[PDB]
Amino acid sequence: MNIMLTLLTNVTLASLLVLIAFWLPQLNAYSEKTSPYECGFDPMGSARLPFSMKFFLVAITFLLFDLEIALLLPLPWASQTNNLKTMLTMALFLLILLAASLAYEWTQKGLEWA
Amino acid sequence: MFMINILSLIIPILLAVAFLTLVERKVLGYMQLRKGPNVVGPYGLLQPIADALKLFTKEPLRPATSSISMFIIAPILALSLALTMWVPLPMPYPLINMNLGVLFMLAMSSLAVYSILWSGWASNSKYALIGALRAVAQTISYEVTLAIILLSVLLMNGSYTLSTLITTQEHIWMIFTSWPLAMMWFISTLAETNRAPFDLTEGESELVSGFNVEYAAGPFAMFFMAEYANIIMMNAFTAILFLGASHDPHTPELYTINFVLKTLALTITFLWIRASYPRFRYDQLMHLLWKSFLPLTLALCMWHISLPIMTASIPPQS
Amino acid sequence: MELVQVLRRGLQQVSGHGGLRGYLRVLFRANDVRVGTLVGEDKYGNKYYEDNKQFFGRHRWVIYTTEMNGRDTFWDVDGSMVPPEWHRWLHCMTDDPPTTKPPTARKYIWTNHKFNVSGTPQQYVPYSTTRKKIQEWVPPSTPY
Amino acid sequence: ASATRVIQLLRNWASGRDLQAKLQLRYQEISKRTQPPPKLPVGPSHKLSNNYYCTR
Amino acid sequence: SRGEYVVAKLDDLVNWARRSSLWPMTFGLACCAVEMMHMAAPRYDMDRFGVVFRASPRQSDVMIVAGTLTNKMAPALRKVYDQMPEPRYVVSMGSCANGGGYYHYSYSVVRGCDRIVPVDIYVPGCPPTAEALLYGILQLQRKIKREKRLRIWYRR
Amino acid sequence: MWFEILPGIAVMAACLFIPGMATAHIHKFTNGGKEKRVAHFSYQWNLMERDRCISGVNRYHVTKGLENID
Amino acid sequence: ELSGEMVRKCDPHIGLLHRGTEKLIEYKTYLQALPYFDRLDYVSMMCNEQAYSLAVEKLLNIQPPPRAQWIRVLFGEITRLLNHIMAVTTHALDIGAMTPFFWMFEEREKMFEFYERVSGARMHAAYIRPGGVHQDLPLGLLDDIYEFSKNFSFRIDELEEMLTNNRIWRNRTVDIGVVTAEDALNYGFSGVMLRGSGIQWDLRKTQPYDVYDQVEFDVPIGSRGDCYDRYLCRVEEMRQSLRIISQCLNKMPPGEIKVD
Amino acid sequence: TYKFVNMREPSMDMKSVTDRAAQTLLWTELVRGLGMTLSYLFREPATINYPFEKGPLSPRFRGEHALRRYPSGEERCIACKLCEAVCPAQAITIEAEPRADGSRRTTRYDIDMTKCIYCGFCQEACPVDAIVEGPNFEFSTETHEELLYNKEKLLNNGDKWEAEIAANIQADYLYR
Ligand code: SF4
Ligand code: SF4
Ligand code: SF4
Repeated sequence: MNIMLTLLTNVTLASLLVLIAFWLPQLNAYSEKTSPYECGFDPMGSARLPFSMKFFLVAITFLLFDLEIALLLPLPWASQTNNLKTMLTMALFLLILLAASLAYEWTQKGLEWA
Repeated sequence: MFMINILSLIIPILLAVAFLTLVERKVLGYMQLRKGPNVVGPYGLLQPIADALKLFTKEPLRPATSSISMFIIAPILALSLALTMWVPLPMPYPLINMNLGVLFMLAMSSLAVYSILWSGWASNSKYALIGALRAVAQTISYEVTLAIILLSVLLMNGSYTLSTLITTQEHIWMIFTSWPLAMMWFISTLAETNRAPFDLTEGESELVSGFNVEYAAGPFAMFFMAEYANIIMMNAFTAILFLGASHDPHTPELYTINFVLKTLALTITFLWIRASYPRFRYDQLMHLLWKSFLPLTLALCMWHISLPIMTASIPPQS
Repeated sequence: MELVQVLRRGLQQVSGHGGLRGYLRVLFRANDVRVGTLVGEDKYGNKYYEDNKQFFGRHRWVIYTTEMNGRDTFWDVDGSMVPPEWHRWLHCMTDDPPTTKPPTARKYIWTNHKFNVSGTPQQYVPYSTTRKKIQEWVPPSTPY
Repeated sequence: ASATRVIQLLRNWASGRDLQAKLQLRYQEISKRTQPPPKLPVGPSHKLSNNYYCTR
Repeated sequence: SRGEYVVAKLDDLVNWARRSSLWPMTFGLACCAVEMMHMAAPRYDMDRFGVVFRASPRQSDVMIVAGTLTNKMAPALRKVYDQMPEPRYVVSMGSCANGGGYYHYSYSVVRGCDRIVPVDIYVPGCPPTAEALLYGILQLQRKIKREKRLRIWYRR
Repeated sequence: MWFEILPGIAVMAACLFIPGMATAHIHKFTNGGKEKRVAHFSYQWNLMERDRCISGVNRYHVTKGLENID
Repeated sequence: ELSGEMVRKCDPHIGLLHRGTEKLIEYKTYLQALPYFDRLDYVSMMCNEQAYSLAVEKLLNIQPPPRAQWIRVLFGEITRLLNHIMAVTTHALDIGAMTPFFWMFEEREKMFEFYERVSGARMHAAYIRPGGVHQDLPLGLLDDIYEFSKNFSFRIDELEEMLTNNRIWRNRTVDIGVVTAEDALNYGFSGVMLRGSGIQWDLRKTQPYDVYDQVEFDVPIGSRGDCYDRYLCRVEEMRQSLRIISQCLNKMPPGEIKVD
Repeated sequence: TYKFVNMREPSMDMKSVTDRAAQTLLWTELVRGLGMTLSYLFREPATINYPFEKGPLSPRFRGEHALRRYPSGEERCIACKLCEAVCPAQAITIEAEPRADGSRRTTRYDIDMTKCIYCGFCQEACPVDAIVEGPNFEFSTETHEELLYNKEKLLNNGDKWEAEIAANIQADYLYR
């Protein structure tokens, strides 16, 4: 419950800072001031228009790489087993497969953008 | 008494961030043949207070196109997580002692990213959207390498418990055992905090102000405080992990001092790098982290898995 | 080692400004605590110092008076408070202080230099200095 | 410069050169700010004879 | 009274913070912007006074109009000024931004930024020296020091 | 010169030294002048719970030695 | 027009600083139009004066005195150091390298008072006028210029230490903005934009003016046309300017500074 | 007569290749730049303590304008109006009348510092050294109207800075 207390205190402190920020200063708002910033000129299109990702494949593969990182996390405890041969072979197998996937993506020009 | 401990871990950290702003300014100045803040207070010691008072007395503006809820939630998440990632740090005794504090730090950093994302998205500006997408690309590039390097260097620790790091380094710094991993981890921490040669989320010279371009007064101060608190916390993590310090159980102050000095040295090196190199292009950042680190991180992960088994030096589980 | 010499220089800087109180006074007014030879003092109270050991640009400096022309200038020190005769020496237009080479005395030269009085009631307000060009016709006062 | 020998050695090693030789800050090698009065020369047309403007 | 003393002390605290942490926006139009860069140069070091050149107008406190304000540029300057959160100040640098300078009688030059934005400090010169601009900014700090914003509120 | 940066570094050093010392002193204060006992595993927590009952005052820090037996 | 962050189309909109200089010149005498050129390139002022002065002198069918020409070249190359410092440091500043900006702008400050000590203005000196210059060099100016140029070489080498071999700087500049030699000529490029693509052309060598035919210097030539090669050309041009400045500081002739 | 930047092939000796690989992996040039800026850290900063320390200036400095007077105390300005005619910004406005003594004295001498380009052409054209750009450069005002100088403003300025203006003229007039 101590971690919950710490989280609550941090969140409350941050929200109190927000409250003081939004209620201490003298506020004078008008349409021009709150307009979006586009380096002094009016924006052409909406900022909510599609924004193409030139590294989409990199992200989709980062998904599986994060999966492999999740698979590799139990390794510090896995070294405490009596079957060190099998454990080591399986860990090196997972790492080799990760390297092979990275190599396949690299050679087939997947890490490149556009 | 636990609430007193929470306050004694949050308020001093905020003061340290405030004075780290001044320290960075003065270090950059003296490395640029200049003098940092030197008028406001003796040797500029009152500059952070003036900055904070100005920002919190400055009118905050709510953009007309912005989604208010996310626009306000993002700064809170950033600061709250920046203050929370100090909870498990062993200095020498951690406030909250977790068996898996390291994974807690990883998860807390992963969540903090959404602050930049939502701040950018909700800001509803082209520059803010570009900054948010750059933050996404940045976290795509470093997260895997960060986790792999951390796992490899913790393979000699025996567990993800942060306190055990002090014991593992009781005779020797772990940097003498994994200095390539130390270099890659340092660069990954630079990239993570949106810091030197990796200041792409903000991009002062390319994106005006990045994701926080539409933020002013208080919320901007909160994002700055969160950024610098993350800087200090990540440098503290680098200190405990590689630059271990002696801990006399009867005089914890010895460790605390050694730890603080090492963290200060690492932060000073962060500023040193900030005032010495040009900025990367985030395409080049992703290419570096995916094609020079990641293969090497995988190779060193294999090496640090095989080494304790081949040398009969597996660290204890407990 | 020479660190002892550096600390000795620091303590000498403390002593030179007339004790710790003077050291703090010069610290919080000019943000500089180094001592220099006193070239001279103008009638307004400003004191001009010199130290040729410093690099060009800091070998001459002025400590402004705390009161000038009925204005409290303890903190509101202004760059226009330097009288014209010391303006040459301070800005390195000459190597001769006005104490050594006095300015030529003219009766029309102000006997009391005034700082920038913008924002004060003594500020300059522009106006036309010529007289009215066309004179209107004054109607007679007698009826018809 | 008013830099100690240790600081000067550290600066020279970090830079890799002898900085105390070609200091950027100016101390005494500058020209004096009160120079003697000059006497500029006249041009090639400052003569009292054979100087009609139609020839130049 | 005790009320005035607290308000006066609070007003001094507010004024001191604003005047000692002035954040001009990186906004330079012409020749005067080059001399503005020399105020941030090591010799004069505007950062030494707390004056830090932020980029976004929303994170700035002063707009230093340094250069000619052409007609094509005037709407851009106004919108960038309007996006500055209050309290905001404008410092006119150079005779071009003061009253048109060399290009006063030009078909495409605004005769001073005063016709577009309210100006607090006018810095004369073509270009004003880096000290002249620094003098104007330090004069702006004094002007902020004489701001009785809360003190008037207590007497409204 | 460069030593003018030192005051700020020292202030930050004090601000970062406060957390650690405060935590250690609070742990010693709330655990009877001893390091706060860690309970990484259930065996350690069971030891802590038994110690609490043995103390009789519902506090684990107070330890009863050979004087308690017989 | 950006597809993500790839630049599909780049449309420069200019005229935000169009002050009508060319129209205003028509209403003012030739002397009154000289200060207008100081404001055209406000990073390289005295070079603009020289170009206008040469044009007027060519129409006037007059010749500036020998000493004035050397002063036009001595301050012509000091002006080149002013511009290349601004050109390189601000280029690096926009990339992200902020530190070299402050290092060189202190030297840029030292050269500014060279302008001020000879004319009375730090930037717009209006010193080079049709027929020579305005005033002769004040006593002790040549010595101070020598002292500055003596140590300025180290400043360039310090600049190169931070950028020339930095892999981050090379990644940001190598193979960026490559211009072919044929395209550069057709598009009207000149100066470093030509010599960065290998084109051997310098107007001080092929068509010398003033006493540029009496000074010796090397023209740096690029090989790939990218930003990095043009960065090396400008850095080397600063070094070659010091080579020219030393010759001007030793070949300064006696005489008047205005056509008699 | 020309030089090749770049255009330098690398040696492929195994020692040279190993040195290049060490540079790539251990970041030797990055540490080199780090050492460069660290050396710059321990230098003495070039900052001057303004306004207590002022930057170097010269007698030829062109600053705030001022109307000088003859040692007798009388104005030197004899309303020849060529300072107004030479002014490239048309900042000077001059009106003159025969004074009560019958001399050429201006009734209006107005210069808007908000239009002047600080060229000096005025002080160079004046045949009696009346209008002179003085040494003052810190005269910033809070309002636009204060920069539209009258004849009274200029005369007052001249009387205030005369000592310095004279000294500068004496120091520089031989070059003019
Ligand atoms: S005032 Fe003069 S220097 Fe400044 S922008 Fe205008 S023309 Fe250029
Ligand atoms: S100031 Fe000089 S040039 Fe101008 S009108 Fe008077 S006498 Fe003539
Ligand atoms: S300095 Fe130049 S612009 Fe100003 S009044 Fe004199 S001649 Fe006119």
